[PDB]
Amino acid sequence: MYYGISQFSEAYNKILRNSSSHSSCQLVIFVSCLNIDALCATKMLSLLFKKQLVQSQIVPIFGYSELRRHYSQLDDNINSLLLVGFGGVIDLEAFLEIDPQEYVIDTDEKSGEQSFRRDIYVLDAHRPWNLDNIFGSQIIQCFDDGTVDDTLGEQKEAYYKLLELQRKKQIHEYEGVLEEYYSQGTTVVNSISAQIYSLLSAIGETNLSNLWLNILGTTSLDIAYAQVYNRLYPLLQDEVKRLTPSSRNSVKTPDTLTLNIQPDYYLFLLRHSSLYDSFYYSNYVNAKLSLWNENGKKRLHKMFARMGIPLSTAQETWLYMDHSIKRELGIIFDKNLDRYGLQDIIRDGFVRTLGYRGSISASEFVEALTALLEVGNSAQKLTNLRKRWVSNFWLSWDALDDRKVELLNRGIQLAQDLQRAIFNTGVAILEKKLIKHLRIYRLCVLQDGPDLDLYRNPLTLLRLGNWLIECCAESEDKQLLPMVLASIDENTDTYLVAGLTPRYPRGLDTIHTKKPILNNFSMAFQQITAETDAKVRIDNFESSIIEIRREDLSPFLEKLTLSGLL
Amino acid sequence: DDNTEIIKSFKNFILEFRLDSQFIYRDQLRNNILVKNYSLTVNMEHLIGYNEDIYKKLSDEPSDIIPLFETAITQVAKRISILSLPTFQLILNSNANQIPLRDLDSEHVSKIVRLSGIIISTSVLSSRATYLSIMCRNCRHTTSITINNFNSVSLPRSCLNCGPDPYIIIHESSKFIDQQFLKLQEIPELVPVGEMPRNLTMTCDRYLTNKVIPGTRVTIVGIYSIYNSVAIRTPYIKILGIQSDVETSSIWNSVTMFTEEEEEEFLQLSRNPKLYEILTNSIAPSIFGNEDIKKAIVCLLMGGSKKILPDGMRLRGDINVLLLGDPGTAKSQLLKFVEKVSPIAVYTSGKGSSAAGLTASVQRDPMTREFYLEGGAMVLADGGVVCIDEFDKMRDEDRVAIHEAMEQQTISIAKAGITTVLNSRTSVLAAANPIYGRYDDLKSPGDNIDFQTTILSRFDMIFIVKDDHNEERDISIANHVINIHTGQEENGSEISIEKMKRYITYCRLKCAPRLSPQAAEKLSSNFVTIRKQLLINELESTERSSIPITIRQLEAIIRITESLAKLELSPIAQERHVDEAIRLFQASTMDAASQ
Amino acid sequence: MSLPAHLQQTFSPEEIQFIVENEPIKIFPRITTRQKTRWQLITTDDKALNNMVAMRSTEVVLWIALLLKQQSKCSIVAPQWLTTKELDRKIQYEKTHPDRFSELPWNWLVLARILFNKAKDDFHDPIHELRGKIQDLREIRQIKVLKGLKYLNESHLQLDNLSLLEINELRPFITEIMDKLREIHTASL
Amino acid sequence: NGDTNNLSHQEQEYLKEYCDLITDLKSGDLVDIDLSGSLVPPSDVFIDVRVLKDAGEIQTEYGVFNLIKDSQFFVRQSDVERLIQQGYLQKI
Amino acid sequence: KIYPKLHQMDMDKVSRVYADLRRESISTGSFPITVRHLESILRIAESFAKMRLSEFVSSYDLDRAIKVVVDSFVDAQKVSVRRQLRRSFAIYT
Amino acid sequence: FRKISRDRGIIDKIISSMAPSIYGHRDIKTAVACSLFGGVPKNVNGKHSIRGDINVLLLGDPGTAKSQILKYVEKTAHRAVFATGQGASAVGLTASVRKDPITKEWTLEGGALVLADKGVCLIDEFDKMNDQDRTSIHEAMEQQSISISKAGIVTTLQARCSIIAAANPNGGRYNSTLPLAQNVSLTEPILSR
Ligand SMILES: Nc1ncnc2c1ncn2[C@@H]1O[C@H](COP(=O)(O)OP(=O)(O)OP(=O)(O)O)[C@@H](O)[C@H]1O
Ligand SMILES: Nc1ncnc2c1ncn2[C@@H]1O[C@H](COP(=O)(O)OP(=O)(O)O)[C@@H](O)[C@H]1O
Ligand SMILES: [Mg+2]
Ligand SMILES: [Mg+2]
Ligand SMILES: [Zn+2]
Repeated sequence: MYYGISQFSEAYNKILRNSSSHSSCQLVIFVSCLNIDALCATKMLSLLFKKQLVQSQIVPIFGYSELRRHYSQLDDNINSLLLVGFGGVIDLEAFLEIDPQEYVIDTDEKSGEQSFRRDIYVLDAHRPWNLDNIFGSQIIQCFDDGTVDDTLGEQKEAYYKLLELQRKKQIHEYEGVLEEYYSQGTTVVNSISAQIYSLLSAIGETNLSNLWLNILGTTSLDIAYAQVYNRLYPLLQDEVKRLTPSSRNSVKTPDTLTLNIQPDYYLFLLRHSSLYDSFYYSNYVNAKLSLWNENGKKRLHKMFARMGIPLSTAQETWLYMDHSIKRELGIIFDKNLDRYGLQDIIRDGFVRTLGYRGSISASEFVEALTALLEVGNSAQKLTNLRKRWVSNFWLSWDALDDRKVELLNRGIQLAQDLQRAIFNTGVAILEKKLIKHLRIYRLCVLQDGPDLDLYRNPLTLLRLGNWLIECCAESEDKQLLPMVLASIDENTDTYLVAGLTPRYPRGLDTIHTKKPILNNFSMAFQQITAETDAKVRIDNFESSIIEIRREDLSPFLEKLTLSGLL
Repeated sequence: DDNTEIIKSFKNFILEFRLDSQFIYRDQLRNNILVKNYSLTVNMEHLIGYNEDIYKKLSDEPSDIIPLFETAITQVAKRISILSLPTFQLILNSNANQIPLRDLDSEHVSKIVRLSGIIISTSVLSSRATYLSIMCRNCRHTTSITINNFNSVSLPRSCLNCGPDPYIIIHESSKFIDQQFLKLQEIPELVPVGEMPRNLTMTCDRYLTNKVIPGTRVTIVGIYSIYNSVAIRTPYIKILGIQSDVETSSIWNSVTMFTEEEEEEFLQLSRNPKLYEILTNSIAPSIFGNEDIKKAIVCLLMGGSKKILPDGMRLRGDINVLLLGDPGTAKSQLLKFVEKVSPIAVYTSGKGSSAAGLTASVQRDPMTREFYLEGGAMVLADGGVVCIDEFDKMRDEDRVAIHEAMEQQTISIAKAGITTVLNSRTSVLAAANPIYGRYDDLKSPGDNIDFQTTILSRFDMIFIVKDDHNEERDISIANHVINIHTGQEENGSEISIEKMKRYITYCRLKCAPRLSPQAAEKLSSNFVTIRKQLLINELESTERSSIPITIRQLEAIIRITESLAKLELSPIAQERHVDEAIRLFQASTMDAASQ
Repeated sequence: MSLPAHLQQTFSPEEIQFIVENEPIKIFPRITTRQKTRWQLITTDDKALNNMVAMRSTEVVLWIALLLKQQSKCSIVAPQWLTTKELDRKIQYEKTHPDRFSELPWNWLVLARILFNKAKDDFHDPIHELRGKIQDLREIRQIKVLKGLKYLNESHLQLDNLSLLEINELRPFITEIMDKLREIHTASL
Repeated sequence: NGDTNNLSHQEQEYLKEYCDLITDLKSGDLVDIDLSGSLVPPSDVFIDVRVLKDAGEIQTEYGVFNLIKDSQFFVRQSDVERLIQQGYLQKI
Repeated sequence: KIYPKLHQMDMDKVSRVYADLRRESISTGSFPITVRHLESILRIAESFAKMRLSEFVSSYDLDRAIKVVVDSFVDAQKVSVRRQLRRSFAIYT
Repeated sequence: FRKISRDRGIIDKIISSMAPSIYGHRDIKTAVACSLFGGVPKNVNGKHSIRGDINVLLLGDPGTAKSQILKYVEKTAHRAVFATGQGASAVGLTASVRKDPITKEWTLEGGALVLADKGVCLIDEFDKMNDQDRTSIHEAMEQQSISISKAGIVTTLQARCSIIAAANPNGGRYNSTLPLAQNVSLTEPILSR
């Protein structure tokens, strides 16, 4: 079943009613190991359950194989299971071999409903919903954000009729509409943290820390699904305005906590690096100036000279920069940026300050968390790598506590290192012209890079993919074409392919830009794997990322080009 | 007027600054006053966080506001330590970008700057005045003056008839402080193309004196100012803080500069069962093979233990290593690494050196016309290692000028009245080529070595590195070098240079093992056998051995044993170390002599 | 042996906190337990807990009060000595009497640390001001202790109005130094 | 609760029978108290803990704990105090 | 402005030419061969890459550098063995 | 300079343009071009230093256009210094130590290799040099640095210079029947550089 926006309180009350007894623990939470939104949502839920004294267990999980293993290994004393960041698309009842009869506790003929020992709650933002979980199952309870009621009526009707069943014509047309619904690609439509914050507001537990976590979760989608962030921004603005004290005339104190809405910028770690490095290592700036070649550096130096900022001053760190220029930055940027085409750098963001400490923005906090996740620190090696990433999850989780600031600083340093490495790898890719421009998609395979050990993590591979997507692909007035990025690792002799959705020119509101673009690589990849003896691993939660053997990539890509479903 | 408000503002920073639940500066002040260290180190990132306006003033006019932050510190210290004390020093820490030494120019005058360099000289401490008591010549009127050492002061010109300049200082009632002068040279890599390195004069006060020694890289925070000595002024830097990677204070006095938390790490590392392997692998990670030379370098860095007998005789505790071999063997690279890992080291070329360049030289002061002594390479490297490259190009006299400093560890001078015996306790690591460039096996060993027996006997271990063309080894070296060219373990198999250097310092200042009787009996039997082996070899060939085996080699074996024991913080040296020492001696010196 | 070497002859700070957390404190219940199950304790009195009424002052043990506050079911009423004005008065008393300690409670430091950590929204004065005042008082008392340590002797010594945490800090130094002095004196005879 | 090559055989016998004595003491009238328990006073009732080394589903007296490496619990200190002592769990 | 970098190279080719050079240079009086010349090959390859203002060293550049070094080595041999040496090294030139 | 360089045979039109007034000697011109463009220096992890410049030696017969090639390289290089066999000294190359006439204190002067930092030092009549003067450039030719310990000065300089040297074989004419080692008086360490 599915719980409407207003049923979150009912679901929370059910969880408290069932899995709350000081004798033993009866709650378990599974989290996507490499999703920041799920991390923040689970932190919010952990605080909420700590307040009410509910004993729980949190298990980081990478891939579906680990999910199946851990669910099989669960004890029978667990009354409620929480899945955050996955499970919506797959068939949980079929995948986990859940037989409703075995899990039934008591059945009432008069009520027409059955009671089950276990309950499974799905907190997923991906789409489309698997109609089996939403409408067929009862053990599975899915936290909806209105989609089922807004735009799933016809699918609901078709599925219910199909279960209910000259008739061949009706049956055919109903399976046809169901297949049409299943044919579309995958996309993210909302943020889980927003859902948990709505629950908290429903039960009245919203405070400043919860709002900070909600803002982090929501802003983690800004880079990819900007169209979700743009839709959720007004609610965050209203919440910040409502929670903030009216009077700010009071002076700073060692305990004062501030949460403002100041002008932010599309610059990489502006407040923890030089003004030069923020422009140099920015996706948008590199896209609009082509910094990977010497002409780009010359153009950036020209821009700085025109703005009236000495090169020595710009390269100085943020804290010690000359304060006249720091104060005038808003005026200097606004007249100068439009000329170089970097005008959209101007933006409004969230900045949080703890008394007498440096102020940090939401975007930089998310960047630090992601960097800690990525580089924080036959089948045996794969298991070891996944264990290391599960370990990094806890570093990133600790970095969310104000008592742990050294971890956040360590994350910022690692983020700067990682961005430098990604810049170098992208420069090497573009200089050699390794991108092949086929008619269905673009391809780029790395075979001998200098820093190829970095891209075994899906997060770092997606970072490089976003960098490439923005530069010389978003711009150049070329047709929108999806891109495939693959990388090799000699230690295991396999590829980590990763399809990437194209993105419209940033900050260009238009009717066509309003429409979202889906990711069809999951369907094509699964079809090809089923048809060919691929040996592909499709266990990753993001269905667009798989693993291939060294000698199968050429047949796989040939069949991909010949498929035409991309 | 404004001065009182500025003082009030800096006093509220020291009394109201908390980052969590601890008052960092109030507690730092109380703890410093309790041990008699009248100063406060403030981080400028914390001041930019309390009130950015206070930082704007301290950076806009540094020599006017710094004197007003010292008096605020003094007032707070009196409030905190005295229940109803000289002016307190302010030491600054900053993370601003470092300006290259040669980029300092008119645009940085009277501003706070951060820079790095190498200290080449330090002066004898002078005495500056901080509170004068004065009197008048004629009417005998008493007054006092108060001086801060921040220049943009002199005795009053007119009394308070009395002629010009009527005041004479009363010394028995005045108070003074300490002042030192330092010369800072820019780092060799920073220097521009085809330019000699440039110097800069620096001065430090009170608790920033006697913090550095010549030849140590430092980072400096100070004020770039000018003093008149026509319409030009000679620039200099007024130090406000010194940061160095070398614990010079620990090295000159006792063991210091190691935190208990830092000390715990060193003990844990020493407890590692295979520390020897880790240290051997940590030296020159980018040079393939040559394991024996790397073990020898570990022993040389560790050093032996020195003894002063009751009768007064002193026994050398340092190890000297010679590397003779063919070109392309990576001897120079090993020397350049050892210069970089050791806490104190000097890299010198035998060709571009001289007898006075090494040891010490007599120099005349152009003003006082008085001769004084300036230390050379072996004095500048005292307590460390000297890397004499191109040891074969050195002239006979300049090489002869090294015997006493290598063996007795002293530099006797008798020149221009100056008569003394300096101290030079250094380890020599030398690299050389044979006479013909390549060690030619056809000719006798006495033909490939021009070094005399006296100089050679002073080396604990002699390595005759020969380059043999073996296809397997050649392929291995080619693969390693190509990997180096196209291309971080740090997983218990190698430790960075900084950690290794700190561990060397800790071991040197913490341990000095001693031989147990079993080791003594073993080493004594081995010496008798080796001497017999040289005699059997000599009887066979009319020629007298070119590589000698004297008592110095027995002492060298003892030193190697003691260094191996010291490597693991073991107070006693057992046979497990004697066997390794004998193996190394056989691999280097008996190997050289056998040929 | 059975007892570690750092717990011999003295208490640890956690032991002092444990001792302090048994003293009564005043709370404002946010629930009405009084009837118009039931607590059953054996180490303290349970009548007060069984008789609670919303927004009615009552006294319970400090650890029970902290446990209730963790649930947002009671608001601790801070002691009267922990207001700004009272701390100013105590600071003045310390300043004017160089030879004596003020009459602060024997648990002022520990209770201050506990309440600042746990109940930050139950004070009627800004927390930063109270932290500053407590810091000042601590510094003055530290000066007085340093001055008074110069009178250790082989006979008794008196430190009146010195709190529990300060005595715990100073117990080893004072006791061992005075023991050595007594040993020397006794050897003399 | 109650390497060895370093000890001499006499010390080995001493240690063995002293552990026997400690267990005998623990078995007496002080059973309700865990004589070889923790000497730090109990401060918090519920603590967050992390699994430090992987192990099966250990079945302690207080309940069943699925000790998956890198997984956190919100439990009562009293229950998991032994596991923390052995090293299977960490307080964080 | 140009600093070419070695990324994609046939390691086996360079290793095999270096070993061949060493073995053939074992002869008395021949031009010395050490690791310095193995590094000289890469230096010359980087120089050739620089001549084209290219940011990455190509396979053709490495082949040309190997040819340069191998020829310079062969020319210095005596007349008697020059023909044999040239025949033996014809693979790389 | 970036159209000329995408063309396909620049690497060989550059070799052709080296001293075009000399008829042949393709190998000499190729070596000169390689030395002029030079390799890339690299510091591995900040611990290992690898030279990045190419040194060339011309060992030929009397009238074979060697000095002319050296003069052309002097013309074309950004920073070049020309030295002849016995007109150069051990301290003339590298660095020397003098007593400043004004301050009357020891100081350091830069020699040929310092003037040739990031440049080329062209030594003619290389085989007629004094042995003492010839052995002086050993450290500079590999480590790219000059170390001086004289008169109380202990400093290390930077000499990032390539050396192109012309020499004349023993007897004035190369004897192709003998090995190279017998036809020159240089030794293994200098030759290997
Ligand atoms: N494993 C190695 N073995 C030998 N040489 C190496 C190795 N790795 C690098 N090299 C190269 O060695 C060169 C340095 O020369 P090296 O120190 O070997 O000379 P040397 O034999 O000590 O001196 P000389 O040739 O004057 O006798 C550098 O070019 C470095 O690239
Ligand atoms: N291959 C050649 N092409 C053009 N001129 C040459 C050639 N070989 C020799 N010469 C002539 O020889 C003269 C230079 O001789 P030079 O190189 O100074 O002798 P050495 O080789 O002893 O230094 C020039 O005038 C030049 O024209
Ligand atoms: Mg050398
Ligand atoms: Mg000539
Ligand atoms: Zn007078």
